[PDB]
Amino acid sequence: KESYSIYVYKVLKQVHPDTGISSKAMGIMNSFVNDIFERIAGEASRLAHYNKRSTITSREIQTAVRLLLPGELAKHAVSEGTKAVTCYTSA
Amino acid sequence: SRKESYSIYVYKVLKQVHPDTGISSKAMGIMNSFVNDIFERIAGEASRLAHYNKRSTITSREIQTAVRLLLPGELAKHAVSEGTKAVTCYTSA
Amino acid sequence: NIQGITCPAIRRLARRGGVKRISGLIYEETRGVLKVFLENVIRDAVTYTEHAKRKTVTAMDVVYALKRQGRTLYGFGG
Amino acid sequence: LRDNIQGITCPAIRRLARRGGVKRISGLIYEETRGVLKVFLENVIRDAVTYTEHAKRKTVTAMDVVYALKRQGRTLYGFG
Amino acid sequence: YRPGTVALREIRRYQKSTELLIRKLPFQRLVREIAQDFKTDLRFQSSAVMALQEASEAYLVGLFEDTNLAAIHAKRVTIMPKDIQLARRIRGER
Amino acid sequence: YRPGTVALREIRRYQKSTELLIRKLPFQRLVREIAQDFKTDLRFQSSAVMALQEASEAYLVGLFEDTNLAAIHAKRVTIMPKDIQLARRIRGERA
Amino acid sequence: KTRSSRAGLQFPVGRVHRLLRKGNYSERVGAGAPVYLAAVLEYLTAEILELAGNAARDNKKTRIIPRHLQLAIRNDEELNKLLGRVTIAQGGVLPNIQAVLLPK
Amino acid sequence: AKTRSSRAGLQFPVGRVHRLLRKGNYSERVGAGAPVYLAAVLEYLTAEILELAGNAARDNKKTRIIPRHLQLAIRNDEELNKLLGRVTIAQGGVLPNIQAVLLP
DNA sequence: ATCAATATCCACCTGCAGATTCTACCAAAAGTGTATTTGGAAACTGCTCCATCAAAAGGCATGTTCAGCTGAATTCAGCTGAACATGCCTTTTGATGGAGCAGTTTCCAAATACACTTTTGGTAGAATCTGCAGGTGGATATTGAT
DNA sequence: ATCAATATCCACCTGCAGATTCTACCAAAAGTGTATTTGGAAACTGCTCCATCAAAAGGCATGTTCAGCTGAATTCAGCTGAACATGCCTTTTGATGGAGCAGTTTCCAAATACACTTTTGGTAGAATCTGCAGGTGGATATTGAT
Repeated sequence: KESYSIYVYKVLKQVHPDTGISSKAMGIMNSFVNDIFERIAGEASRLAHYNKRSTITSREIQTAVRLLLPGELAKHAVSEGTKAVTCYTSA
Repeated sequence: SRKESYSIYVYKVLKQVHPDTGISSKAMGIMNSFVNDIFERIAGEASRLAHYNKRSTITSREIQTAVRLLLPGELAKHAVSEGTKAVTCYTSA
Repeated sequence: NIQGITCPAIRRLARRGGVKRISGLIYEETRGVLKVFLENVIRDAVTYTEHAKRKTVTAMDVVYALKRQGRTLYGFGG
Repeated sequence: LRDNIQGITCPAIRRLARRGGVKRISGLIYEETRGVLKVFLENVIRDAVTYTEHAKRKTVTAMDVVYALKRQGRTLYGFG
Repeated sequence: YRPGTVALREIRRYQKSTELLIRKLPFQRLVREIAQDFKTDLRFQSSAVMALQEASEAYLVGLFEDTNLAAIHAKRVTIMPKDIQLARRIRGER
Repeated sequence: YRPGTVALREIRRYQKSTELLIRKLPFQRLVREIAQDFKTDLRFQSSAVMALQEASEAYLVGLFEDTNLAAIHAKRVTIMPKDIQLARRIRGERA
Repeated sequence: KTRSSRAGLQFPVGRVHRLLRKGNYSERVGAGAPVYLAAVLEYLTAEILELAGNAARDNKKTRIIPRHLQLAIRNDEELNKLLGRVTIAQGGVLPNIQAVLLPK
Repeated sequence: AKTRSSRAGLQFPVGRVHRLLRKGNYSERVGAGAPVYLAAVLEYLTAEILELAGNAARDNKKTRIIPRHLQLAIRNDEELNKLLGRVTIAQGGVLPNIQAVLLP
């Protein structure tokens, strides 16, 4: 029965607190988060499968993300990826 | 390292359709990454179909729908033909 | 019913498409073409449908087919 | 290694184009084609090499080139 | 107004807008009609007919964009079937 | 022979054939050079360099097929940079 | 005590980790994977949303609508290259009239 | 003591296919029917190419099929060509065709 | 309309490098028998989905009038193809060193597998607000004429 | 170039309807905590496979030459598509009704998963076989100027 809509709204209220979002637009955002989800994850799975490991680690998601996001988006994506894994390792 | 391949089968099939004829090495290679590419197309689509219709088991029914999705026209028809007749001639113990 | 697609609505399309001057024979081409496009989406959709044993073709079915044709579409599902 | 792109000769290009069914070829075609060829390689290899150094290898394999090529949707049979 | 300029002011009239430009109904029946050649007794979510519309039109604005380039390329300003058929073989539909 | 016909039996000379048409070496040197901008000390399987050859050539023959069509479309017979630039924007390579 | 807040995200590391094994992408998922993935989706999400709200707000209004999304994706070189084969329904196209079609 | 390929009269491996199916993670459970059907569809398609290929081999003078013969066989069958529409066949060359306009 | 000036075939041969077949394990199907999910198979909500009606509206179909633009044909200049002699560097064949892929063992650091223990996220009302639809009014922006 | 008349917008205003946001609940996930398992990381090392190098040979790139034929630019006429204004009709819409079917539950029969123990099928070279690459030489079309 679920969606990501809640989260997209949290993040929205970080980058533009005074700003809101149409419904049809939130819909656009949701099938987006799922498209990217699916893309990264699939690529991770191929990487597991090619390099014969039955476990997907943050490392796969990383290589996947450098494969799929173009230019500087991959750079920053990889950044906040590893930053969240490090600040997670701590607690 | 066991280098697994379909080469035995592709040659069997070859000697069904052209008993007098053989095949290059590079040609056989072409044949293999072809069988794997088609394998992947079919299987993946079958699996998405699984996930879509919320079933955690892939049956022949998916391999079929997947095949009608990927093969164009009369190739899908005959592929579905010999898919179905091979499963039926399989059910008979 | 394909002729339900009017010449002013085609020319509205092409206008959004940034076209300034449009031949006459464009219209029956565009009709041919649109017909083809639909035929392929729909065929795949309806296939997704009667795989689910349904007699109603859902939006999400149309979404999936569109993703297979590589014409991915946001705002109805994925 | 420096500026080896010009090793891609105007007669070998014109062989490509001949296979490509071309009859008459401009002059400025050649470094346009060079631009394009370099771009193409840059993309395949960028991915390839990435597949390599995911595998913690210093040798870039054929299969890596295969995989990038599959990702670019330019699938390739016969090394795969 | 001179032949050429209502066109241009159409171009920017419809480009700032996100309206579907085929009428909802005739479209709907074309959808249903084509469908009817693949399965019978078929019933459509209203939203599916909608998504099919957004898709088909979006696609058509795209094809008109390319076809526009084929014409501009070929000395001209006026799009013709040779233009659409080029865009469709170069795009690799045909 | 009048300009036009060596072109034509070149076209069919090279269409009936499956040889790579860029020389193996200068090619290999380009590959190696470009790669070295992404990672260094990189070593290539000979077959990888081979696949890269087969691919990029197939891609270029194709782009020439399309470009040939763009010129033919535009009054012409002779392929030019604007043609490749079209084929690539329509193909949506650089859009 | 949830692990999203434990990694300082606002996307769900849990729901993501779940979706990950329950998709069959392999048989086993590193504990890092869902964290990282959760992050990359949160970053990308914010990048679109920001360019979007900027567009909305430049275009008169307090909230983002499909037009604002399509504007935001098609003006950023990179986001547009990521979403190159995606149709944003209800989004319209960007303004572009070839130089040649222009008057005098 | 009876094989599953021979149990369906295939000569592609039903067992080995069933394996590849579970060891890919396309899902967590693979019906006993599935690999049979798939094994067949792959044998069929294989036979269709090999057929057009060997035909291409003999009018192209030769006793065994080579990449040129495969590429001919596929680019001449409408359907096969469209299945393999985005696949490059190494050492296969191009199909012969010269635009009408370029001719004397 | 024809030859000559060329280039291409097609047939005809041979020793080889490359399939093809043969052999010998070895790892992978296949067989058996409990041990479970799972996805139908019925039985039924609650929902969208049709199908009308009926206005009223605007969006389309038509026809006229004509400007501008598409094509055809010309002309010319330059530029690309054909041709060839020059000599270069890519290619082949074999040897040499060794780098870094692979394969195996060893065995924890890491993930799984439950059963509760907490808390989150979704649905459906409850409580504001952002646009929309509509309206002059001011310049914009074209347009043809002195 | 400006001139003034058209037609087109855009800005600034505005009350309110339809959404969007906000809140209040609990079934349902996600987190805890424990006890097992297991992959893949660590650590040698066996050996392909890659990188050089050399050397001899031609196979191709270069540079040049030079003329034809093709691209680019203009000319121009006819005709096609834009523009505009009309009269009508097809779509839109706004609930309302009837009901076909998605969507949920509740079980279990049938299907599939395990876990080893058997029983081959398939791989890796080794032992054979034989199309085919390369080479030749007049036959067989193409091509081109008078």
